[PDB]
Amino acid sequence: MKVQYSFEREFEELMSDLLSKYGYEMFQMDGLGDQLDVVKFTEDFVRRGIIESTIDVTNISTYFIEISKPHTYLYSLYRIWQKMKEMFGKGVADEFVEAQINGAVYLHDRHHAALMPYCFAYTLKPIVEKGLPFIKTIKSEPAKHLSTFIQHVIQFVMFASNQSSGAVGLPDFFVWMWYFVKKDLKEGIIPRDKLDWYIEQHFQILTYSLNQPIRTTQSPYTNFTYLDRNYIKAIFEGERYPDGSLITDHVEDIIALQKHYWEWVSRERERQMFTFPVLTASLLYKDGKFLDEDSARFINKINMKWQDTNWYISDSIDAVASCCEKLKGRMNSIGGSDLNIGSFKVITVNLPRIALESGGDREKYLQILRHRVQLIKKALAAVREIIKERISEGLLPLYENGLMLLNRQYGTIGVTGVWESASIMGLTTEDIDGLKYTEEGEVFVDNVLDTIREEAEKGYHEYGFTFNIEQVPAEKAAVTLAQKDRFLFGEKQPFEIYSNQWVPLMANTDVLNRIRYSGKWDKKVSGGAILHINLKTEEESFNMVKMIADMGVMYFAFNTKISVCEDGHAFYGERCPVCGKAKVDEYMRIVGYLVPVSAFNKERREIEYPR
Amino acid sequence: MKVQYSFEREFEELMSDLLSKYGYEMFQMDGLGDQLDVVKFTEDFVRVTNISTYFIEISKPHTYLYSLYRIWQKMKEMFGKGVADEFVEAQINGAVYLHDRHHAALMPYCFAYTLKPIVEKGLPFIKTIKSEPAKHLSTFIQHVIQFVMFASNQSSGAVGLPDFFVWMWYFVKKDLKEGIIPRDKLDWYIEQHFQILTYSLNQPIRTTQSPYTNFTYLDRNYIKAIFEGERYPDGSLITDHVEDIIALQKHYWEWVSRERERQMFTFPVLTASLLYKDGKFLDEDSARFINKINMKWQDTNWYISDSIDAVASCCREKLKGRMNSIGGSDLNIGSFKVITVNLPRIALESGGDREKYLQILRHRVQLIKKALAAVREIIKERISEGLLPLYENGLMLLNRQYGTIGVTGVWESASIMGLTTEDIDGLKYTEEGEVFVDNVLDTIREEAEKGYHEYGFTFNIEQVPAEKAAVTLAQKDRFLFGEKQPFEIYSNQWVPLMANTDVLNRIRYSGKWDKKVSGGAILHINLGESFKTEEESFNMVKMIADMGVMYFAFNTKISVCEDGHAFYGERCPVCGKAKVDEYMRIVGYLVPVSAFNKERREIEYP
Ligand SMILES: [Zn+2]
Ligand SMILES: [Zn+2]
Repeated sequence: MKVQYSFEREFEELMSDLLSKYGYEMFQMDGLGDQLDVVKFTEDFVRRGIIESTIDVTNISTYFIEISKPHTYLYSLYRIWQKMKEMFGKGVADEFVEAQINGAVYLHDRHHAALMPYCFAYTLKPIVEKGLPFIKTIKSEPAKHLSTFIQHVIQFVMFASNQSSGAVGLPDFFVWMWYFVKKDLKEGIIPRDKLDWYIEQHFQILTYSLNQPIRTTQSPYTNFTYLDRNYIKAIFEGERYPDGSLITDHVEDIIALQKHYWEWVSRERERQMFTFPVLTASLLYKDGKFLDEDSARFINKINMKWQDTNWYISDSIDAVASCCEKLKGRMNSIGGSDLNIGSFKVITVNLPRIALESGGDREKYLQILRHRVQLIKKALAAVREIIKERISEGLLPLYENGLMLLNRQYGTIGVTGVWESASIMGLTTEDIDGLKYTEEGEVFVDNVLDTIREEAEKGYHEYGFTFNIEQVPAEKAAVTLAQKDRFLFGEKQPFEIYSNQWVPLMANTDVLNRIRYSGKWDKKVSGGAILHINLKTEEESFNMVKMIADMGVMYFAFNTKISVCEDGHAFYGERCPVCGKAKVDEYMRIVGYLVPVSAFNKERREIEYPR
Repeated sequence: MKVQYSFEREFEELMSDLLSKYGYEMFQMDGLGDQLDVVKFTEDFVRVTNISTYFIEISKPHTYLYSLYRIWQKMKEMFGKGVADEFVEAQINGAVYLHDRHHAALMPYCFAYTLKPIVEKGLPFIKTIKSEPAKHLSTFIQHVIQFVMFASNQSSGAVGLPDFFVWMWYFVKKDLKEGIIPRDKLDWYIEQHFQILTYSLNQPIRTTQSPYTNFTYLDRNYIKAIFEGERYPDGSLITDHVEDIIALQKHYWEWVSRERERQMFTFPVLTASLLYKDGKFLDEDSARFINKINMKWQDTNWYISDSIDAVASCCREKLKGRMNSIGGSDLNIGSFKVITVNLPRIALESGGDREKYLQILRHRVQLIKKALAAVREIIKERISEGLLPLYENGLMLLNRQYGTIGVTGVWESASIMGLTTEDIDGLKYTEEGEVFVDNVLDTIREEAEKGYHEYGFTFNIEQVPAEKAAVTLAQKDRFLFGEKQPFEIYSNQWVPLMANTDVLNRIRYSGKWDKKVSGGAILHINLGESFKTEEESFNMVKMIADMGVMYFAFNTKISVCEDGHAFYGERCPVCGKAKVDEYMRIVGYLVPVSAFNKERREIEYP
């Protein structure tokens, strides 16, 4: 049966031509093949469970999310083409569509691309002050008590996760939670002899709610930040609680509450392992010292158990000063995005493609790169115009209620496969300290990133909004791009998956090289990357941390292999110390946050070896 | 651009034939026209609602199309191609109405749950984390909210919680014992949790509509009968705490009546279930209580029953127990799917010939039973595929779910047949009309009862609320029969809500016919004037119960201001601002009329 979708003739001509040029397998690999066939999709979907049971469970709620993704992707691609045609001409639009489809670029959350924005790290201030104004079918009063505050936070997170594609960050959670803890303590709502119990009960309610998905089999991606004293002071200078008291008058209370959570979390994993919220600590570090060494030592000590917190290092708080037109502030897809910073969309450049296209010619490579990045900037501009259209149509209330801020969102140019690009270029080698870039290779990466940065900087004056760069997690992109490239270039592309760190996670190389590379290149993407290392004592750990910080790494973590039994208890080894049963899975940091390897491998294998 | 959906050739041929027979406008009216064009749909939608609604609405035509196809396949497997084809034609042309059709081959309709499994096991249907059973009130409430939200995405209709207060009391008492509640703030603490729960159930996180939930005030008899032998987690006997549970239920009803002044809201829909026999309430205290509290907003529905036999020892093979789409469904009773017969269509097909009407009716209900059987088989397949964990974890029980034969437009049907009139006490059925309605209902009853031995499961009947069906079936019939179908909308009450007729006629008809559909109906009466005293209200209630009416309510017109306060008149006593809308019970639960009529005129005049 033939169902008609109504497109402009030129777009249909474009899609037909692209089909003739590239073949159905490209469209299939892009997600615009048999996936569009509702019957095939459904029939395949309803029997995934048997296969899962045979090889290794999803429920019906996943069906209703997934069925339409190909269709809303097709729509999004079309609308982006339209807007780009409007803004820059048909040539550019056609070029973009071709690049997206053939895999020269990777449009992130493409099924959402013309409908809602990517991500944001929120301040809860408007939640505390206004309640839930974005829910228009009932007027909700602002929270007066801790329980109602926790409720509102949970509800906000769930609401926001359906108005955006990516992370819901809450860097100032504990700032606002403290207020209600103290308020309820004062009014005798909380019996004093039950204070810590009351706090931990609310930690538990929130944390578990953020790991208990109602729809689909995955919770929304959330982040918590341990704000050091420097950050609390800089961010909340001048700000007051709803009782009129100064927030900066309560730095110690906030630090103490944050500390309580990090301790409670470390304890709780032995009862039940969980992913969210992803934990980052934001520390100001200058001239060989932490400016809040108490907090740094705390994070250092507490991390010894699970290494479940990511280290954010900065040398300045200028970018966040008095925060509560050129945009500054860190944007990172994994964690550590500064308060009131986000990205409305990421479009990634496939660097290995350029390697294959260039045939080892670095000058040609850089020309191609520049052009590609300019194209991406144009697409990001179109997307932004589309989001503004959606805001105007009353479809995105988070913008209307001052929670998501469009002028505080970057347009992001992503990169993936730096290593693989260099390798195809012939600019990598193995010496005594393991796998590494050749000198010429380091220079090449320098050039790639400096070029991208140059263009990103030009973008502000070109388009009116700020661009950033990120080495994206690319859980799916890293497979699909490599697949498209293999389909196009064959044996010349020998990699099954492209990398998302400057040197591959599982590379046989010296830690010092990794650290050095991140030290060189993290600043070029303004901290839009992560160094996480698979692996002494507390002071040895601290010395390592200081060392890594001195070397200029902006965001990093150490990885352990966290065993879990069938009952969910976290431990190390093959034997569970709580229940006595055997390890059956592990949690690890694979792209920057802690996940079960089994879920990761299910996902990877099912997008890498389909049908 | 053309996008191929891969159907069996016989189905493609069928659908092409039906398109040739009925026209693109019939398909348009059915939701299988331009709605399938993603681009058109998207650009239409995009010009209250937010983006989360888009992602729900976009796929509905497509998953309806799939569900129709899959049901066709199953019916063909079970009954042959002919029967399958017949059902598809009947669904597309409006002779029948498959409810929640976008979900119909994917997940079941509704259930009234016990929270016992939640109290004892936690959230076992959420399998990516292991959740300990709640030890305390805050976590119990959390778990209840989470369960409601999870369940609302595994089913199409109501999530009933008739025994909520039975289980909430345990945790109240427990936290009070262990020093978590400071005595002096006991009622504040209870009410905080009433607030968190209630508001959560009226604050949509996705769409502009909350899940449909129900609460039931269980009288002492139902509490005793349902929970005989059952224990709380401390080993104490539930029936040892009847008075504490009653007090907690009373506390909630009093709290909600008071809260509406601060902010109006719809959910949970409130029902009071009372045992009434030989002219008296067996728990008169509860009766007088509900009667008293209803005086302000009339926000509670009266469920009246003459026996607790159906619910006896329910905690602890023809299915018995009340099923109702609005409220009052008995604990651990549900329906996996409703398919409604368009009675007006039969009237129009019959030409006024009642025997022909009855032959057609019987045939069509038989077809409906076949379709229900096929849907049930599909649900079983979904359970086997691991897709519906509420069945796996014993919250939803397939052998406690009816297949439902719905009816709508009884009145309009009788009207077209020439069987209604008007005299001094208003619009009404003639004698022949009443006999006719008896015959219709009795035919459906006969077939429902045959169903059990025919298909291995139990069938029920409901006069469905038909919020959209009542419009669309009338539109399809209008399209097919023109001036012969004079009604804009079919009725969901034995005599239409806005018909000018004596109240005694309504009560009498409900008295005659509620029993024939085993309580699968509602009588709700727009109030001329408010009741002048409690005793009067109570006399009216008792009189309604004496006549055999099984589920009923009185409607007030509740004003709201722009800030959401509930009151009466034109000016807000709270903030002084002007009335901007009204809450009323239109199909049986309290909603804003603005949204209802928006929704209605939308489907009436696209
Ligand atoms: Zn264990
Ligand atoms: Zn008011």
